Amino acid sequence: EARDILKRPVITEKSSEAMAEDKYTFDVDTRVNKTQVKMAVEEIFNVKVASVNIMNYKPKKKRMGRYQGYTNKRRKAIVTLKEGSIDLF
Amino acid sequence: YRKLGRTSDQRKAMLRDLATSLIISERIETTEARAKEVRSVVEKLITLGKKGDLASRRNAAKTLRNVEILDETTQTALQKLFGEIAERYTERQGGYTRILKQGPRRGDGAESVIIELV
Amino acid sequence: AVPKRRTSKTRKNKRRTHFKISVPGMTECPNCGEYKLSHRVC
Amino acid sequence: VKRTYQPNKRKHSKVHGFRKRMSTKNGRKVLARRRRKGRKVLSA
RNA sequence: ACCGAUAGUGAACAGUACCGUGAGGGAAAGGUGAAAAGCACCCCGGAAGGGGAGUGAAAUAGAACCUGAAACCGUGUGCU
RNA sequence: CUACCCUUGGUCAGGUUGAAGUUCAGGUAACACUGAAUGGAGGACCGAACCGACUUACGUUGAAAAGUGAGCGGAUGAACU
RNA sequence: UGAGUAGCGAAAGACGGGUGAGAAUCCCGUCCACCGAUUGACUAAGGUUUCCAGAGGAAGGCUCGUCCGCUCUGGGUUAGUCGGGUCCUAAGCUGAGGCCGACAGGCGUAGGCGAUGGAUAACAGGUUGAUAUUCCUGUACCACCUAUAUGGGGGGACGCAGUAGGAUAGGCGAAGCGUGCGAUUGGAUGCACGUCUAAGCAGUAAGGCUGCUGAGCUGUGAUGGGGAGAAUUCGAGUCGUUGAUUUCACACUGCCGAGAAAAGCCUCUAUAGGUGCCCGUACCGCAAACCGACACAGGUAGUCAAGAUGAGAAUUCUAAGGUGAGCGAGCGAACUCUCGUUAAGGAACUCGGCAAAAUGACCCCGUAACUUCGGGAGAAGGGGUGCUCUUAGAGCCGCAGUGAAUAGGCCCAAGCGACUGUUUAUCAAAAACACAGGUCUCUGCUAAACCGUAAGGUGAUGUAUAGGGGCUGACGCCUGCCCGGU
Ligand SMILES: [K+]
Ligand SMILES: [K+]
Ligand SMILES: [K+]
Ligand SMILES: [K+]
Ligand SMILES: [K+]
Ligand SMILES: [Mg+2]
Ligand SMILES: [Mg+2]
Ligand SMILES: [Mg+2]
Ligand SMILES: [Mg+2]
Ligand SMILES: [Mg+2]
Ligand SMILES: [Mg+2]
Ligand SMILES: [Mg+2]
Ligand SMILES: [Mg+2]
Ligand SMILES: [Mg+2]
Ligand SMILES: [Mg+2]
Ligand SMILES: [Mg+2]
Ligand SMILES: [Mg+2]
Ligand SMILES: [Mg+2]
Ligand SMILES: [Mg+2]
Ligand SMILES: [Mg+2]
Ligand SMILES: [Mg+2]
Ligand SMILES: [Mg+2]
Ligand SMILES: [Mg+2]
Ligand SMILES: [Mg+2]
Ligand SMILES: [Mg+2]
Ligand SMILES: [Mg+2]
Ligand SMILES: [Mg+2]
Ligand SMILES: [Mg+2]
Ligand SMILES: [Mg+2]
Ligand SMILES: [Mg+2]
Ligand SMILES: [Mg+2]
Ligand SMILES: [Mg+2]
Ligand SMILES: [Mg+2]
Ligand SMILES: [Mg+2]
Ligand SMILES: [Mg+2]
Ligand SMILES: [Mg+2]
Ligand SMILES: [Mg+2]
Ligand SMILES: [Mg+2]
Ligand SMILES: [Mg+2]
Ligand SMILES: [Mg+2]
Ligand SMILES: [Mg+2]
Ligand SMILES: [Mg+2]
Ligand SMILES: [Mg+2]
Ligand SMILES: [Mg+2]
Ligand SMILES: [Mg+2]
Ligand SMILES: [Mg+2]
Ligand SMILES: [Mg+2]
Ligand SMILES: [Mg+2]
Ligand SMILES: [Mg+2]
Ligand SMILES: [Mg+2]
Ligand SMILES: [Zn+2]
Repeated sequence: EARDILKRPVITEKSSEAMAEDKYTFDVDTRVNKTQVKMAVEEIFNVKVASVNIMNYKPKKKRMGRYQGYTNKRRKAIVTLKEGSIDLF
Repeated sequence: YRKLGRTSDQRKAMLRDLATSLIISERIETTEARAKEVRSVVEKLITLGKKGDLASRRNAAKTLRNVEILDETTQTALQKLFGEIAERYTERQGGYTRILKQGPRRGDGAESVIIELV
Repeated sequence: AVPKRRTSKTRKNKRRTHFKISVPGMTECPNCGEYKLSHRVC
Repeated sequence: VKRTYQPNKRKHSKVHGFRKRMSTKNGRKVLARRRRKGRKVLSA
């Protein structure tokens, strides 16, 4: 279940500053809670989690040509480790 | 005298601003009618500077704006007028400015001119 | 207040007889070999 | 001037929403009519 | 011995867009070419757009692309 | 939207007037009665916010399918929200 | 076609510098101007990516555009404590059984849902292009976990007005300290700013109530932070005055119209370690992003509330902060509109003094008929305001002294309506409606009346000093004749 909870890492300027501060940003399944996120990270990466922050992103308006629709809604989790680190390369 | 499309107070403020700008920069670009009024305002200020007494200085301060001018020295517009400009025009009897037409502006067709100290 | 009849092409063009612009007043500039408005500076 | 439409999320959903339509026989008739016409939107 | 894009379904590309608090109302919009061979390259231009050169049977078939009527808008002038 | 209502909230710069009571003083056989102070009532008064819309000017292919400028009515109440 | 015509949607801009193919219109700067009980700041609804960065200029922008709430690409919203849910109930909605009804369905008991109300644990500082009581730093608190050590009662719990106080916030002044600055215009050696720091935790405490409560203060929190400042280190937190619209607190007094519920809560039958979910969080927000077809002079709930002047949140100029309004340049004709002035006269204008003018603040004199004894009344009509000096006088100046702005015109008489109030959203605000008061009439309670087919309801958790209906319309004096007809 844990590898379903964690979808992908998020790579941005703000996420990179977070990684400099030992915070790792993941896109997670939109149904899971932050406790599940913490358990999944601990299990997958064999690290210790200090805290997990979470937020939702609404669908964003997007178009190509005459077709206007929306992107997928997102759930973003920021995981603060107390022990260890995660190698994304 | 011209009205320049402004009320009395607006016109007076704009003429003071233009005269002080001309004193600071020695050459400005504006509209023809504005320059044709600014020439009289600026020449009377220069006359006051050539007089150079305390009363003439205070009368000039009635009209000039309070703009600092920065060899790292610093002086006010009134100081420049009663110093450098007056000394340069000690021997000339009027006609301290000249207007040079340049042609219409793109945005509104206004006749642009350059008015400069001679 | 409103036109009683439509304006014919003939009448419209007759009215527009004087609706035109004029070539500007221009003179040759000696040094640069170009043109400018008379009594204006480059 | 104060106009007639003063939007209100709660009022809109409570008066014109799916559950309000479901709650009455005539509301279900509305939903059936819109499904028959092929509407993309059935309710508020 | 039905229609042929104002016809025929409202809809040849839509119960969409849009309108309405809502029930509900409800469009417009088809066609390059046989084949994309959809204009390498040069020139003016910031671009847009053009002129060449090329492709093509044909480019006033260059995509707002078959045919291209009329209203309407221009340029030239034989008579007045 | 609007009319009325239900439940639950909120708002009203400042001036002015001075009801009932009370107390003290006169006064009585006992009450009535009177003056001063105190007191702070009122769909009270003047007037901002706010709520209106009386007059007038402007606007009348509007800035606006009912508005704007200047005055104007109410403004602790059957108030406004 | 009208026609290069009307319009381009309230207003102050100017110049220098830059960018660029192109600049009145973009960026930077200086000066100027406008708002400032707000054109400032913060919540809510509503909108829903409009937010940020880089790039772009076809179309949108009432001009232009190098710019944008527009286009392209990539980003941005972090919570045990904030608001909501895992708590409570109001109106209302719904409703197991049940009652009623051609059908469909209507009603309703227990119960349930349902904030606009009740309960409930976190503060200060720092930081980004875009989030922050959410991230970070420091210091806390709450619930639960692990280890060492059910009935009763109370309460919650409530209106409106007014008054006297305590405290604090805030304002002002002296400069006590601190930081700067110290002036080429005649003169002086003075000019301008700063003067703080939370929750929590201990001690205490003006008051209030009949021991319980209680604003606030002190210390700690804090060799931390923030600071007018000097070149990463160093830097002041003091005296007086005024004083709330905040809080003690609906505490106290008074009044009639007599002012939720339920749960949480109360009462009677320590330390240590660890855990703490979901939803919202971007941005606009009295608006260019909401409702008005618009980048529309309209509408849109609450909060914060500086100085001078003043009774004031009025007036005028300013502070904090924000803004110069998405067409301009000339000219200075008629005419239109909005403003200012005007000889002599002064309503001769006109349906009508319509409009305008005049009055206007504060202080002191003074004030009629009539009256329901309250009023009328700010009746009317008159005086005084500047500045300096002495302690009410003496002086000084102007045409003028509330020298600006803001601030009742008044009187006499008549109709109607007693009065405050209400009305034809959008041509009528009135003499119309209402009204307190009067009278008539119905109604003995499963009342009459009203809604509904009914059940069920309103009347009313009322009971003839009550409820419904008709007419009249304060108050004073009064309200005559006719019962043949309806
Ligand atoms: K209410
Ligand atoms: K919202
Ligand atoms: K002219
Ligand atoms: K009766
Ligand atoms: K009879
Ligand atoms: Mg969250
Ligand atoms: Mg002129
Ligand atoms: Mg003026
Ligand atoms: Mg055809
Ligand atoms: Mg068809
Ligand atoms: Mg052809
Ligand atoms: Mg063709
Ligand atoms: Mg207020
Ligand atoms: Mg009153
Ligand atoms: Mg009033
Ligand atoms: Mg009305
Ligand atoms: Mg008005
Ligand atoms: Mg009155
Ligand atoms: Mg035309
Ligand atoms: Mg013309
Ligand atoms: Mg014409
Ligand atoms: Mg004209
Ligand atoms: Mg015009
Ligand atoms: Mg404009
Ligand atoms: Mg504002
Ligand atoms: Mg932006
Ligand atoms: Mg344009
Ligand atoms: Mg964009
Ligand atoms: Mg029911
Ligand atoms: Mg922000
Ligand atoms: Mg925000
Ligand atoms: Mg919109
Ligand atoms: Mg607007
Ligand atoms: Mg508005
Ligand atoms: Mg309002
Ligand atoms: Mg004001
Ligand atoms: Mg605009
Ligand atoms: Mg006169
Ligand atoms: Mg006269
Ligand atoms: Mg007279
Ligand atoms: Mg007459
Ligand atoms: Mg006459
Ligand atoms: Mg009048
Ligand atoms: Mg006054
Ligand atoms: Mg009346
Ligand atoms: Mg009235
Ligand atoms: Mg009307
Ligand atoms: Mg009217
Ligand atoms: Mg009557
Ligand atoms: Mg009889
Ligand atoms: Zn030349």
